[PDB]
Amino acid sequence: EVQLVESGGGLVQPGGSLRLSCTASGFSIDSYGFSWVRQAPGKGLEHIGYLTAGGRAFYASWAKSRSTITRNTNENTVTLKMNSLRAEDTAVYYCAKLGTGSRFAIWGQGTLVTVSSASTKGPSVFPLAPSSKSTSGGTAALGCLVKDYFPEPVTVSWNSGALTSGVHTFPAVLQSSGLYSLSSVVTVPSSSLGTQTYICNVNHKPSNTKVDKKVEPKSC
Amino acid sequence: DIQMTQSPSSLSASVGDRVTITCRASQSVWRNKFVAWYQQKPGKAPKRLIYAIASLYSGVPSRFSGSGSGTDFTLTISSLQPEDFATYYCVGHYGSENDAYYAFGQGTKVEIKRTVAAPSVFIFPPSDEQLKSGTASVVCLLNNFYPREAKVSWYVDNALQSGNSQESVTEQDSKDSTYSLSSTLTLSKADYEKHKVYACEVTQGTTSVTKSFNRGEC
Amino acid sequence: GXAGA
Repeated sequence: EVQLVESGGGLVQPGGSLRLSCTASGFSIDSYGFSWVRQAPGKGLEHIGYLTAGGRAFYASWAKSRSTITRNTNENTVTLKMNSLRAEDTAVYYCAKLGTGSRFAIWGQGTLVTVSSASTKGPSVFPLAPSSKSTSGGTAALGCLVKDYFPEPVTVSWNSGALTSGVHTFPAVLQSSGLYSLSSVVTVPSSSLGTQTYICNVNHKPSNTKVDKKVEPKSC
Repeated sequence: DIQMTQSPSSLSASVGDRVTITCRASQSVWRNKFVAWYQQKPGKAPKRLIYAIASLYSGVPSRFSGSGSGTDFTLTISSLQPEDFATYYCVGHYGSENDAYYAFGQGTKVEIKRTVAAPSVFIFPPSDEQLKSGTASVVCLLNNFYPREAKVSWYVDNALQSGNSQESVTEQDSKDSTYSLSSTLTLSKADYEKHKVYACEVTQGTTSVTKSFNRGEC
Repeated sequence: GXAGA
């Protein structure tokens, strides 16, 4: 059908540059004007610049000094280059025909660019152990603290996906150390703590690390 | 530069409610016509619903409609449905014959109203495993509460803590429309072991609930 | 149809 396939992205040291491209499928890149847009974690959408259908690039004032948007009619691509990047340029970056006044609209899938001097590192996964004795009316809370990994993202499942009810996996926070940390919890019956095994499965594809952590009740 | 503003930024509504979201541009949009409305759900890319102010894209429910002119535009949802709770963005095109720009509004988050619900509050000491490494993470869980607004405060030997905690909140639950919240107090192993009483206090309106442990006492 | 044309 019609697609806009986005590529590039990953890690950029502060002061470095990003290069992202989108390849059009089912239409000609020359036919339309395309924007670049970004979204920092938990924030709103932000316009970077626009390459008209005629091939002239204009930029949001905040982005003009560092940004270049070009197209390659031979390869059917559009491309964004930004240099002198800083931490606040960490965001999901999208190419898109926004379709504000025309019927055609299409977006790339988005790709994360993280701007940081941190080194890629898998998480340390510590237990949030439930007390053997409930103090909350017969339910127990347990989980795993997924600490000091970089970059985003991680996924967490419980018992290889068999336990989903009552699970809350929280958005990560960025620590002052530049590493991420998140917790994932589940509430269960405290009567199940003796019979049921609880294992969190933590995947960190950026560091090619998977951690499975059995969370056992706390004694005494 | 060019700037767009949506009102409100946050909206709580019930299924069946009529919803109106306004958007004002700092200057007239291209041809007084080039505004679209997008819908975005957590972890997903933005989906366009309306373009050219009032045109609906194929497959977009007719309960969505768009109006306005020049600098002012309005998204109307005639009867809010479960699949409509999401964040909505207006997006406008601007420029001249040798100028071309776009701007987004800040977004309007439409969440689902429900009964007040107090959190189940749990507090986790740092694991012995972690303490071996020289850091202590103390974790306070607020499980399945409403509304989202809540003040979490940490106390160590009855001393209010400040600056040494970070907090995260889930998106509204698909089933019961509540929120959950995780707050982590970070201390050195040394500091942790120089104190006994660790307490997480949750305040919502007229109620404060404080949950405590004493280090070493199971 | 867009600006800058």
